[PDB]
Amino acid sequence: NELSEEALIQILKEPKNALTKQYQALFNLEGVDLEFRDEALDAIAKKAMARKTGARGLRSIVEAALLDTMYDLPSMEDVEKVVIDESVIDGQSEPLLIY
Amino acid sequence: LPTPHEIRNHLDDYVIGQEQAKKVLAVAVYNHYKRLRNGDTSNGVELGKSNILLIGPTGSGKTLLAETLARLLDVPFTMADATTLTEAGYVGEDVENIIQKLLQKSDYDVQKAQRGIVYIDEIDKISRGEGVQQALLKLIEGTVAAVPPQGGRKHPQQEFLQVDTSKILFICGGAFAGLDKVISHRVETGSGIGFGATVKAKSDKASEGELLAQVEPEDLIKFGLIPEFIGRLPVVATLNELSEEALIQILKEPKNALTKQYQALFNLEGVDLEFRDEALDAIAKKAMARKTGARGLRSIVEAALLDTMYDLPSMEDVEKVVIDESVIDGQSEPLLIY
Amino acid sequence: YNHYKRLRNGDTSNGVELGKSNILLIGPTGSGKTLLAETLARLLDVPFTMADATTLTEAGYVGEDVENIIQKLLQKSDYDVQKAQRGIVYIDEIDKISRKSDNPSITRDVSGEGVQQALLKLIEGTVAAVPPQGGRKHPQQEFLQVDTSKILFICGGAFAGLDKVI
Amino acid sequence: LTEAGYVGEDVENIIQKLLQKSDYDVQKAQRGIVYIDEIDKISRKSDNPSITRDVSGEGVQQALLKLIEGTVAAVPPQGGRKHPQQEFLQVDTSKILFICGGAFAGLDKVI
Amino acid sequence: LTEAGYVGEDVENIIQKLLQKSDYDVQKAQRGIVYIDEIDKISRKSDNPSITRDVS
Amino acid sequence: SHRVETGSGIGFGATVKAKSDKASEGELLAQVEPEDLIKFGLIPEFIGRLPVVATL
Amino acid sequence: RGLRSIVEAALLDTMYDLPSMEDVEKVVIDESVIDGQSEPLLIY
Amino acid sequence: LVPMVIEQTSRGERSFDIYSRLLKERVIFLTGQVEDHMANLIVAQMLFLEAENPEKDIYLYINSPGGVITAGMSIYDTMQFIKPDVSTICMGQAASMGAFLLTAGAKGKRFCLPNSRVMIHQPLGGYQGQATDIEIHAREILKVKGRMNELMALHTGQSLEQIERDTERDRFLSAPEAVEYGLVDSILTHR
Amino acid sequence: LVPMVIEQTSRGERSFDIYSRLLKERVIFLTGQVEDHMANLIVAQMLFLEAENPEKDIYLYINSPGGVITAGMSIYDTMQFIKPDVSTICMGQAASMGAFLLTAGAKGKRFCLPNSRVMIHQPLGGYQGQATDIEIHAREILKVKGRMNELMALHTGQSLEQIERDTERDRFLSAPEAVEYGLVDSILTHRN
Ligand SMILES: Nc1ncnc2c1ncn2[C@@H]1O[C@H](COP(=O)(O)OP(=O)(O)O)[C@@H](O)[C@H]1O
Ligand SMILES: Nc1ncnc2c1ncn2[C@@H]1O[C@H](COP(=O)(O)OP(=O)(O)O)[C@@H](O)[C@H]1O
Repeated sequence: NELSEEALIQILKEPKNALTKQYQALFNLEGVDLEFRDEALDAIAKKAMARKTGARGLRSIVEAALLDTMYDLPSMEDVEKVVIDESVIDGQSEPLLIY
Repeated sequence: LPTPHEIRNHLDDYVIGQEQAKKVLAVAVYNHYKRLRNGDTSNGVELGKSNILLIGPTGSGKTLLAETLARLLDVPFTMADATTLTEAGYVGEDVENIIQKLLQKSDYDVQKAQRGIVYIDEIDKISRGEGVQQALLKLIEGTVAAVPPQGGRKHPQQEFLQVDTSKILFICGGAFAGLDKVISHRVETGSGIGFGATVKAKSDKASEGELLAQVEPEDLIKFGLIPEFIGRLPVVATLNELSEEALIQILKEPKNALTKQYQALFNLEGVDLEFRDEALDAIAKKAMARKTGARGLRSIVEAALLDTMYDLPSMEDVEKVVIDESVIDGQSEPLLIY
Repeated sequence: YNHYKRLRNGDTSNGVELGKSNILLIGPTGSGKTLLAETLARLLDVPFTMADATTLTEAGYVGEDVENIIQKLLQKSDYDVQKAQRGIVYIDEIDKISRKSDNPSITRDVSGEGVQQALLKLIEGTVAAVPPQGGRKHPQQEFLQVDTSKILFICGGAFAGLDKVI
Repeated sequence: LTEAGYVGEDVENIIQKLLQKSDYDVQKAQRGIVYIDEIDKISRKSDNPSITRDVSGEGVQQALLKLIEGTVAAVPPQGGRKHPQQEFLQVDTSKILFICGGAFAGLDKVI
Repeated sequence: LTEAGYVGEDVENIIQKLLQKSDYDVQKAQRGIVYIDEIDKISRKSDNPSITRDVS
Repeated sequence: SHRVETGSGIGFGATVKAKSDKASEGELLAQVEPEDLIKFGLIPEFIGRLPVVATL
Repeated sequence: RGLRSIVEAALLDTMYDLPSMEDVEKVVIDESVIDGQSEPLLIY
Repeated sequence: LVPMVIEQTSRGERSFDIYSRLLKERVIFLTGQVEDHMANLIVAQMLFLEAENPEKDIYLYINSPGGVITAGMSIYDTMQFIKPDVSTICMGQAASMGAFLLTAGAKGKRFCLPNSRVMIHQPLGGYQGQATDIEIHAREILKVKGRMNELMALHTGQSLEQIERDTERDRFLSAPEAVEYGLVDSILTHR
Repeated sequence: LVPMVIEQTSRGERSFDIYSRLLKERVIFLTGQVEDHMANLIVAQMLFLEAENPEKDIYLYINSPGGVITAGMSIYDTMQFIKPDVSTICMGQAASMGAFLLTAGAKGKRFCLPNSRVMIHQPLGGYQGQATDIEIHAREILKVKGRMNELMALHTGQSLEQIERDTERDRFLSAPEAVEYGLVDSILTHRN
């Protein structure tokens, strides 16, 4: 059967090779923690349905939101953790940073 | 592995006018190299490859960005053309040959070859042979490729070297000229022929740059790209255009600038070479007329200096040579100093 | 589970032979059809490989031959026909092989119906000559005889438009 | 099976397989039985003009015409041990029984 | 010229021919010139079923 | 020619190109570019390695 | 060949869980099982 | 004979008539005397475009010496009913019914060419029969007159009294005069 | 009937109409009595060509005996509105309205055949009804007369007084006389 919006949200976190875990692992090895809030996860799934990209699109949506921070995170120092919210998903708001 | 900021700094010296695309390439290529740096992946979670998709006009610097990265971080680099694969016959043999070409520069080392950066161009052309995309997507997925070691008259079937393309970064460059219209129809007013419709095709091209930045998967499927292929290219970097002013900068600002290259050849000859500011725009004007972007710059200057290069060795005691806009036009001959 | 049990029947205390049962995964694109095949290779003990049906073509043409499928399965099996016979195979994009609408057959479809006619004997089980490595079918004396009777096949494709038919 | 001079397998490969069962004994193979499945597949596509060469189809049928009645087939000497001194085995198929079989889909419409 | 390992020819022999003219002196050999006539003839072609492989 | 051919118009004020002055080998090969050579079959990397082009 | 498909569907559920199930000595299939309304009877 | 135009896109090439090609651009051509059949065709175009996209604006080129009043109301009501803003551009001329549709366009999206002529007049009608039936039809047409004047006053912004005196007899107007009167918003002199 | 023609392009063979084929080359045919229906067809052709290439010129071939002013005036405003220049060629004849569109073409691009006849006259119309209505319609047509003469003087370059006197009655002008009057610029005698 075809995937649903709620199923896409589950795919973001429940799978062993979940996209959230992959990006978190990339941040964790760098030495900075990463956290994806529930509001951000639901927004990401909606964007995939809005663009009709589907399950594969999850990588593209996450890439845009973390594009700015990934570029500046190595240069920055004393960053204990990064947080993403629904506002950051659309792009209007800047990513929350924890020192 | 230099930081994303450092990668952009090095790219700025070699390429200019693509700062936005450089950031996308820098952060994306950094993560892939970081993934290779952390290739051990002791944890169960396995990081996924992020393939970049370059969308820009002809002669905008797509290819130059590929090899420049390899020069910074020594890794094998190979180029390919989608048009070559349009035949759609025995596509498997052609795609694995790309790995064989990469292995030639990687000393036929699977580990070193896996870290190479592959580049492809003219992707828009295949969009509509549809079959090539079906086979091409498998290469981006990451699959083992059987390649014979250093050629060889004959070798056992097992002897063939096996390289996994899962760890290779693929950059599928392209130039989607007609995609701008599709985006305007979705973002701007649908009308394109009425009185109210915006048909102000001044040809300035400034608006197209911002318009291409709003590229989404919806416009790609309209162009003919299959959704499966689009999904494997999450990262997208857009080059707007090379401006006439920027073309003047490209002539002299880059490290291995065209003027510096010719000056070096003339320097060993013993005669100084000079280019006036008016002369630089003349080359840019001729280059823009050709519509080949920065590619035409080499031909224009080469033709301008063809005559002097032939006769200047015969001339003796020539202390210096100067070039002006008239010389580029061809009406005049460059000044000679003694 | 049945696949492994069939291998366990090699003793053949009883003359009855356990015939295989192939699977046909029909689902929309992006539903994890390809993912299911990749997630099995991790635990699968027997050789497993993946291919694309679109590339395959009828014999005697420049496109491809169905016998090449076994070549990929031999790579994982270390080119050992003994163990390769007990492997599993996955064929993606089988939907494209469907016959075109109202074809008079004068066109002599190579990408479609021709591929199906060749696979028939392959799936049911028959000795298939396999080139040693990356070579076209030709008078070359060296050929690998691999029996597909025990090589299970799982054909997965997205039959777009089938919903309207149903 | 395909017509000679093309990528597909040659018709003579059948005699080679029969020899393998006979341990490359021409006498045993010459009196062996052969079965050809899916014979319906190699059929002209109801196109008598024959504008294009049907190498996999009509070409196979034409090649098979002389084999069934009898021909001095050529095959590798012994398991393709080596190319030097080929001395391709000569096998007469005049006494080799052939049993073709296939599912002729659409024949009912013709009858 | 043909692909290596075939009856036609090997590309590497071109360097050996240049040495014979210069008496195998690596110093002067590097300063030699090469002229490959009929270069267009080896232009890429599509695959042929009848032909075993496209060596050229 | 297919790439640099402007085409002949049909109107009264358009410019008609007769077969006599259609084109010639001279002045046509001079406008050769790497893209056209690739269609012939040459590898793009090979063309890039040959910047100097002498057209007769 | 169609016979195999019919039997596979009927025995799909039992084969899936019968190995894990304990103290099961025999299984019975009836006409209702072929229809799919009922599950095959399990003998313990 | 309408000419055929070829539209070239990545998917392929399609052939369309000149009117259908412009229809893709949300351009409807109102021409000739207004009637039930032509008006029904315009209505079908409005609904079709609304379905394709209910946000993009629709353009309407008006060139007609008026026509049936009932057919005109169908077009006017349809424009207001659908969410998309319907722009109106006067080409050549716009008589009583054409002018009513012209000024009925969305506020700020009403245009007219510099040499266009706009004429407005009261409704025209007639009935033959018994005196009792005449009184019925006379009241009906008078109600239509008051209703049309009220609608014209709303879009133009002129007072109802001013609209009544002006529309008692034929009043030819020019593009600049229409702007001050309120029938149109601006003139499209050049691009 | 209209004869079909084949256009050879890399995409494949394309069967075009004789008029549609010329429309692809930015050629518009204005033939017959000018009316609202044909004018909207020409207007659509102009707008379509503007979108394809606003830089390239458009060639309008005028062979007609004239017609309605309102319909003809919608074509004049369209030509001036669009950015591309509209070249006008006179074939056979160009009456009052056909001549206004002919002279309305882009400066330097207006052409006329050597044997073509260009006739210009003042607007003609009529009304029936009460005296009050006659005054309204009489004033309207006179304003149109001044409006048309003002524009005609602008393109031709002649003074308004001269145009008014010359257009008081039917005046036939040959191709060379039209050049001096200013209606056209050059005569296309033979292809060069
Ligand atoms: N900023 C720049 N500095 C120096 N050279 C440039 C710059 N931009 C473009 N070029 C030159 O233009 C050429 C464009 O090549 P390529 O990217 O292959 O063309 P295309 O993108 O059309 O395929 C390069 O070889 C490069 O030398
Ligand atoms: N439940 C799921 N969890 C994670 N990924 C999924 C899931 N379902 C589908 N996918 C995604 O779908 C992709 C594989 O599907 P695809 O190869 O497009 O199927 P097909 O090619 O047969 O249409 C994978 O990249 C995977 O990330």
